[PDB]
Amino acid sequence: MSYLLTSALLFALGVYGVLTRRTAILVFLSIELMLNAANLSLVGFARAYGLDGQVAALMVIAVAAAEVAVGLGLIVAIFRHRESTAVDDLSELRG
Amino acid sequence: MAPIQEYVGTLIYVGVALFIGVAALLVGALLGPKKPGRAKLMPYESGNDPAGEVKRFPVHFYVVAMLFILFDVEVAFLWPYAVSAGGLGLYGFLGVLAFTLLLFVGFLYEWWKGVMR
Amino acid sequence: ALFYGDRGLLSGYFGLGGAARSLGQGLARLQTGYLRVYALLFVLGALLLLGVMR
Amino acid sequence: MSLLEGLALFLLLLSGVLVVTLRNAIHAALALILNFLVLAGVYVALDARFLGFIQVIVYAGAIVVLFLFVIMLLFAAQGEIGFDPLVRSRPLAALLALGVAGILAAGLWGLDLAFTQDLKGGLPQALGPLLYGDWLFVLLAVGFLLMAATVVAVALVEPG
Amino acid sequence: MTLAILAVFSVALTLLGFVLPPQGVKRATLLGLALALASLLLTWGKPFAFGPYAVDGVSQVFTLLALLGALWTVGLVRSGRFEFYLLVLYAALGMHLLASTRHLLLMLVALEALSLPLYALATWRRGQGLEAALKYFLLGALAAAFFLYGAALFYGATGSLVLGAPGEGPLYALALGLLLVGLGFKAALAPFHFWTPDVYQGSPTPVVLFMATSVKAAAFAALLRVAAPPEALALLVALSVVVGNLAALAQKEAKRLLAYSSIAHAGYMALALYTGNAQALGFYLLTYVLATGLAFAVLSQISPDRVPLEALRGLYRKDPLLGLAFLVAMLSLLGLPPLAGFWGKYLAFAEAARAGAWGVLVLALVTSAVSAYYYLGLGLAVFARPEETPFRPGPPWARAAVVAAGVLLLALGLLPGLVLPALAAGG
Repeated sequence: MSYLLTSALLFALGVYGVLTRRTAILVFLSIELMLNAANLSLVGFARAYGLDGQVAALMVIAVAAAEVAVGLGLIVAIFRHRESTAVDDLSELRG
Repeated sequence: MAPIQEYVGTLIYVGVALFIGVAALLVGALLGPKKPGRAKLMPYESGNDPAGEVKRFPVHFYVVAMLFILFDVEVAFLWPYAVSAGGLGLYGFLGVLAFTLLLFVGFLYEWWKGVMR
Repeated sequence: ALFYGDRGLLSGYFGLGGAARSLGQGLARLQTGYLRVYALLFVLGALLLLGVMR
Repeated sequence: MSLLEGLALFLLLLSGVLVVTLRNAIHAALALILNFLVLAGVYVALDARFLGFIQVIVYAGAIVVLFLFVIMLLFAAQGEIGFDPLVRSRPLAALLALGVAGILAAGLWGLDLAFTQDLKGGLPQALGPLLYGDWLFVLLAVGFLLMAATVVAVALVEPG
Repeated sequence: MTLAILAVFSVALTLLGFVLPPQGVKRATLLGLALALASLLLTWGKPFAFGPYAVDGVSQVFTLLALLGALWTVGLVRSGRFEFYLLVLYAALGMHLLASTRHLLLMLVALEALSLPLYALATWRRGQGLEAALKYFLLGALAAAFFLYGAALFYGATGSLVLGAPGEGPLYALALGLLLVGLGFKAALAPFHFWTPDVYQGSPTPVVLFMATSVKAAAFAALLRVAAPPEALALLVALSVVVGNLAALAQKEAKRLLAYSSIAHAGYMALALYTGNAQALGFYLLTYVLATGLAFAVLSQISPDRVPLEALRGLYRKDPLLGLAFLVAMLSLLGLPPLAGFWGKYLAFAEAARAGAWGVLVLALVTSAVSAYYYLGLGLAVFARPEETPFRPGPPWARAAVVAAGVLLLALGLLPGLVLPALAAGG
């Protein structure tokens, strides 16, 4: 049970990272940490409910890899010619 | 399966290896003249600019690494079929064949487009 | 006098419409355009929902 | 258990704190790799062994390797450039983190579960029939997703 | 066996584009989408399940809507990159998978498969487009993390990852909330709405057409599977509709204003979720998809990058049919009789009142009357004096598409007792 609470804590940590980080890449890293917290909760509940959460987390890892590929390609495309990645540098779109 | 005792032995193995590595680092660091000089600390190649000022490196390495993560996910999925094979029969063979063919079509697209770029 | 009073009543109706518009532009000002701002407001709304669920 | 289990959980939490605190991107990534290692060890302790091994291979071995490749191509290690500091946002972010932890803690509080099932080790020997089978359709969807991700990134960089 | 057609065409064209001109690849994509739609029609009343994949009335109706939106948005795009069609095909298959399953994890995989190609399709390379794509990707990955932890808490509260399981108290409520966060962000409900104005303003107008039709359709299809509590539903609807219409009042740009209007419309559709009738919602979404596709096809004929409000003016004098269809779309999005948008609105409100949510329904109606301000400032502006504005009066392709959309709107507004009888099993 301690594992599920630890996963919730890691989720909160990744949230703090996403909110605090100035860099898009470090935001994405905090998101990956959130994903792995979810995977740990899944593994605990798979130990509880019979191993299906294991295959679940496996598919999750695959999905995470795909989305990491896509998001890093996007990050590179946006900040290859452009200077420092700081996401506050893009404020053109306003209410 | 296998007992956890071998995994504890694995932990022991790692602890022993790390301890030996730290011992080697202590000997190397402690036994030395220790005469720092400005030119000695200077990176390389006669005054400045071994690499000097160069803009961001080619994305070729990024492409290789991303390719690698995707195909490593592929291999990670191929392993459970590699172990549990005879029981999954022609149906499991066909499912894994479909998975492999999808990711190989992705590879063929990225190849006929190529990354020398 | 009653005519002018009716005119002023219609003007107050206009004032109510403008108060609605002002509220709307304050809510549009809520979107500054900074992703950090958008994400903070997002996490805020999500926690609000999870609390309301009880 | 609890002796070394508490140790492993403290290591996980500290690694997360580092990855979200440190302003050096390389240092944060390294903290995250340490996190993934401790997490795979916890996986093994939780009878999920193959999943821990794939967590090391794909996530640590491949994913954050690509991350490191990206941040070494685009230096970015000293992230605090172009600040727009919004100092008021740091305590608000800490507050939102504490709240998202507390609501989950409330949802999981007073919650006890039957953690007694013979997973037999999360070995691929026993995971295969689930993956190819009940999860075969999800597997095929994942593979299609991966192919789509390849084409997406390829057309996404593609200078022309 | 429509998913089979979709996957076959996508995988084949992936390599075929090497030997085929992008025009031929576009023709092929159009043919495949039309063939999948024809199969959906011929399978009307033939629910088909293989794994967690399940085709029922909901799957049929909502995938029909998504296929229509994809066909329309592909018709306009003439770029010589066959990848700009590969991504649309991928997104279509992903939204079909999203609408056709109850498995939470397969739902996540389908979500990623449909969302990733849109991030790339949002790149006309205009500087605002990259900002839009960045906000979209970051907020989307955050919501994916939240949905995944909700699925984990669902697997915690019950032994399966499939919806419909009995469910616990507070923990099940927590899991349901963590799933609802992601689902509403994808449905542009406030207070998760912030991404929508920026993304609609930054993305190319035909892409925004594709989004505002197919994405919203599939999102509400997946929402109907959740057992959303009434208090949470009330909060979402109130905030969404209020903020949407109010902030839309302040908008100077057509795409951003339409984004806020779409936030308000998602707030409206969330009422049918009280009962989850899905016939009312199927009809509502049919009407809304047609109207929005029409409006955005016209906005694409005007300008792909950005269309200001004044650009809409003189549209009648330029093309009378286009001005009239744009007016009809504005009215159907306002939800006024005798239009099918009104019938969808009425069906959603009837589901809500049947659920016994009165104050929420009243607030929704008040905010909908507020929406008439800008709905009329758009529809009626068509008749104003033409100012300096780029205008390319479309091909017969887009002309006939817009006209057929408006005609279907008005016809199903006058006689909804034709199609509405078959949004259930389909007799």
